[PDB]
Amino acid sequence: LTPKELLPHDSGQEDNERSNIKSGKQLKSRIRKFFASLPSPKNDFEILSEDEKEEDAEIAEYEKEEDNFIEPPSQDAPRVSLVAVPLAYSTLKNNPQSAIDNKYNLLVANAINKEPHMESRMQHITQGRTSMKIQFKTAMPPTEVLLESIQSKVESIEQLQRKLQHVQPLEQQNNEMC
Amino acid sequence: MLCAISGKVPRRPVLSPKSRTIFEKSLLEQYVKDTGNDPITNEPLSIEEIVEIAQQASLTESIPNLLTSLQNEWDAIMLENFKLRSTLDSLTKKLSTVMYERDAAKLVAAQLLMEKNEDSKDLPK
Amino acid sequence: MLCAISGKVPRRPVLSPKSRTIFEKSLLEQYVKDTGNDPITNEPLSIEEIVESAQQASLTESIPNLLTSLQNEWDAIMLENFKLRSTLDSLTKKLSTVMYERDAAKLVAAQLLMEKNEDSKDLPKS
Amino acid sequence: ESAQQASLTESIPNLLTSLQNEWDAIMLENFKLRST
Amino acid sequence: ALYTEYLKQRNNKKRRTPDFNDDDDTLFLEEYRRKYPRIDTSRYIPNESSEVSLLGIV
Repeated sequence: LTPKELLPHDSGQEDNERSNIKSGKQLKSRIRKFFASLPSPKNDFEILSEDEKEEDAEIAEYEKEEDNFIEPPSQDAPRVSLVAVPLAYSTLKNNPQSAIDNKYNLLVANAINKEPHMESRMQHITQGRTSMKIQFKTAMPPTEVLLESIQSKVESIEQLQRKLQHVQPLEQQNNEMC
Repeated sequence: MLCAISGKVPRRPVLSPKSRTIFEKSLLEQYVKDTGNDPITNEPLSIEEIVEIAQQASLTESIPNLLTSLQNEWDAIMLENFKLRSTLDSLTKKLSTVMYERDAAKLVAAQLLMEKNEDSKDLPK
Repeated sequence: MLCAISGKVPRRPVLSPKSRTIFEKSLLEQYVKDTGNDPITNEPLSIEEIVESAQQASLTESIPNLLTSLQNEWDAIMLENFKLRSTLDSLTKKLSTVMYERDAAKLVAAQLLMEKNEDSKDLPKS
Repeated sequence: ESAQQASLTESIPNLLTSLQNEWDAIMLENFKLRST
Repeated sequence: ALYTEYLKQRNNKKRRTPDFNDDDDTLFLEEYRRKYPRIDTSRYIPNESSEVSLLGIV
């Protein structure tokens, strides 16, 4: 028994296995793809599911870390969450049609709320005032960096365009005299 | 009748062979020059794969009004494009709030089954 | 601006009427005196077929180029809608399955809060 | 059976200011040409 | 008629005119300004990528 650079490869593989269990079992939504902290909105939404809404609001404030962070004693989850996902999948053509009909009703509800809008008006002009600050300063930088380079060659272009209107006017009186 | 990229009535339609879809020659070429793929089915397709496949002229009305008509339609299309983008970001945002509560509820089910397992031990004693 | 045979800047351009391509006169004349043909498409072409009014023109600048510009504006905006429409059919398809598994799991949560409280109601009375 | 036109740095104007000047210059020239 | 009168048909300069804290039709006007700025930044981004080179070849 003589190990050499094997316990270092085994400690690296054990550390690579432990990082794979921590990254997968951290959060389902945070790891996949894509909020402001608000304890007043969790207090206002108490009066909903009225038990699960407060469980999901405290879970959103804990994973994000007027904001206090308390419990990361929640997410060793990886074996208990696998049994919970397999038990819920067993309890869950007809189901595919009932999901497509409810998706069309939610799409019609999304098209009706947008149609009624087109308080909320003051936020859109302030987002435009942020855009008119950002884009037009980016426009004035891209214009003046261009106009230092293009207006020199615009004069190279436009004065050579003016040579064409005199070469055409000398061509017609010469063709008339020819 | 409709190109399934922009929805215009196609004036030089081309059909893709990898997926059954009649596109427009200009719009499908810009997609293929970006990435060599089919916009519907994401299958590997090229420009030479396309097979180049009703015309009714609009007669609007009985010219300065047609200037302001064009001004209104570009004004409407810019808003009919903008409203469909903020709707996309908010339905993805409201889908995200459902994904947190789906994973938070299956953690609350773990403590509730423990209370049932603790109770089943006590009922047997 | 270029001659298709040599690659230089032609000082006497002549355009052929069998394959439209701007050739230099002294180069293409030698090509025609070699064999009576057009060098690109190998179709028959003579020296009189190669050729070097009143309406004055102006340079192509930013009416016609303005109309073709607004084609580019809208054909690009049409692709911008497809990036949106294809992403909407992915998020709403994922929302239909997420709201379904939420509706299917909340019936189990409603039964576990019943069963774990009923088992607490049963055990404490005994 | 390529030409390049450099669009201006200040390219609203293509709808408003450029398009009015194209149909002004078309209108005034042909009328002056009928006068010619 | 336009050349004989010497008068030009007026274009819409309403997008320059828009103002904050106004009604629902003007809410359409300010969102129109946002779509025009995003298009203007996209049009300016193509010119920057091209460089003078494009003005040079013409």
